[PDB]
Formats: sequence, structure tokens, C-alpha cells
Amino acid sequence: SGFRKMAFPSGKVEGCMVQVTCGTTTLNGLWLDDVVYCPRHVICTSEDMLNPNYEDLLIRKSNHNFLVQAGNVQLRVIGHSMQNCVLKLKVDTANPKTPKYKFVRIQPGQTFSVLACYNGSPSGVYQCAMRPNFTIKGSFLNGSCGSVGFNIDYDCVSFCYMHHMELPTGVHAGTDLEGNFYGPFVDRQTAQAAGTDTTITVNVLAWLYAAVINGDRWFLNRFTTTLNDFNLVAMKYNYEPLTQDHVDILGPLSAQTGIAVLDMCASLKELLQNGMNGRTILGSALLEDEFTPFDVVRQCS
Ligand SMILES: O=C(NCc1cccs1)[C@@H]1CN(C(=O)c2cccnc2)CCN1c1ccc(Cl)c(Cl)c1
Repeated sequence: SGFRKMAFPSGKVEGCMVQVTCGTTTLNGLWLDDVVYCPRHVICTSEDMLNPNYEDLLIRKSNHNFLVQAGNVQLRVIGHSMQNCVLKLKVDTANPKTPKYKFVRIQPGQTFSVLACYNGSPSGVYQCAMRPNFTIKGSFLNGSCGSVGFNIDYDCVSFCYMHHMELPTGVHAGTDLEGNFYGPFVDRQTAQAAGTDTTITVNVLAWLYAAVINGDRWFLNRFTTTLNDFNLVAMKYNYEPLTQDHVDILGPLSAQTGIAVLDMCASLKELLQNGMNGRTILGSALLEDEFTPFDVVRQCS
């Protein structure tokens, strides 16, 4: 029993983190095989920020300008190249701790674990979701750029996020490991801001199922709704539309609890319209949307 924000064990990723320094800027890199990946803004200077031409900035670099350190061991850079908004620094040594891995871009509403790192040293690990507006509500301080987000399937690390920036509202943005930003954010100085966000409906329903599995039942009712009528309510409360695919994805949890999805939808509608009247669900006084159906199954059997 119990239900927590649970991250994947981080050991396989810890062994991949290195420190990358260019000029006076130090941040984190990801060392896999004989390549270190890091944000390309490591080559920026304070004066470059309005409209850096990264192609020019990189042509002006040499391998010796990148200092890469894996703990107390310096790695020799033997090649450098840009891939979208990341840099690929080829090093003379393959990382002996390289896990089986994949680079995998995630969808809004998916979750992942973040290993926050400073000066190439892991500091902590927490669970995050990719918001509908392609930001993440992370916890990151100066020096954390190049920290990565990941999931683990069996022995294989699926890297899905590399950290690049903090937006004015305190939320975060970054890229996939191919260097392509999530959302309409750019690695240059602008007034960019997180766009309007919505609540991830399928995840709220998954979390309601988690609650039922853990003995919280007060919000259940005898009613069922139609998908159409539920989506009318969803729109009014800034929730994402619920699709039949979502209903299908929730099938296993519906079967385990004996509560049909559209029955749970009627409970959600009442919670949106009436609130919780001073009660809590899984220790929360608000509807939590950062657990996916898979996250719930993983933790609730
Ligand atoms: O968001 C940033 N600056 C505003 C922006 C300026 C241009 C685009 S965003 C980050 C903040 N920095 C942190 O270490 C940090 C702090 C807190 C939480 N996570 C990270 C240093 C680097 N800095 C940066 C510099 C140049 C570029 Cl181009 C980019 Cl993308 C990022």
C-alpha cells in the first residue's frame, strides 16, 4: 500500500554524468560510449545572447577549448559537432559504465525521472511530467543545465530530456537528446514565456484509481456519464479532452477495481463542480495529474 512520487533508481545514469567547461561556463554532460552530449549554449558568452549564430560560435572553437571531466579523470576531446541545440563532443575513451540506452522523445502528459546534477555530480532525483504546454515543473538551480530526464525499461535507459533553461515563471524547458526543444522555446534571449497550460485528464483518472486501490473511496458514486457529457465539463475546467484511447488505456485499472472508466468520470465531474469539501485523496487536497496509468500500475500492482 501507499502511493508516492516515485522515481527510477538513478545509478545507471549517475555513471554517465560528467562536467563540461567552455570558457567561464561550466555545466553537465552525458557521457555515453565515446560521446559527451551537452547543451550548445555552453559556447555562448554574455555578449552573444541577443542573436547568437551558433554555427559561427562553434566554427571558432577547437577541441582543446572544451574541458571534460569524469570525476577526477579528464577526458580528451577529439572532435566536436552540433546536433540541433546540443553539442556532441567526441572523446578518446568510451564510458565503461555506459548502460543499454535509447534516445526517445516523450509526449505531453508522460512522466520521467530527473537526475539533477551540478558540476557533473548528481545531487538528487525526482519525478516530473511533461506539461501540455511543453514545460516541466522541475527543481533546478544555477549550474544544472545538462541534467537529464529518463525512464528505465528492464535494463535499458530511455533518455527523454536534457535541461536547458528556466522560464520567467520558474518552470523549465529543454530538449530531447537529439537536441530538439520541447515546445516553442529557443536558446537565445527573448521574452519567451510558458503558454497557457491544461490539466492532464487521463492522469487524474489514473490517480483516482490509485486512490481506490489504496482505500480512498469517498468520491465514488453510483452514476455514470457519457464521454461527450464528460468532455463538456472537462473543457469548462481547463482539462484536456478524454479520448476512447484513454478509456482503453485505463482498462486494466478499471478491471482491477471493478469501476468502469465512465463511472470514474462521473466522480471526477462531481469533484470539479463541488470540490472536496475538506477531504483529501491520497494525501492531497487537489486533483493530481502527474501520474500516468503506467505509473499507477507500476506502484499499485
Ligand atoms: O534559463 C537560463 N537563462 C535564461 C535564458 C537566456 C537565453 C535563453 S533562456 C539559464 C539559467 N542558468 C542555469 O544554470 C539555471 C538556473 C535555474 C534553473 N535551471 C538552470 C544558466 C544558463 N542559462 C541560459 C543561458 C543561455 C541560454 Cl541560450 C540558455 Cl537556453 C540558458
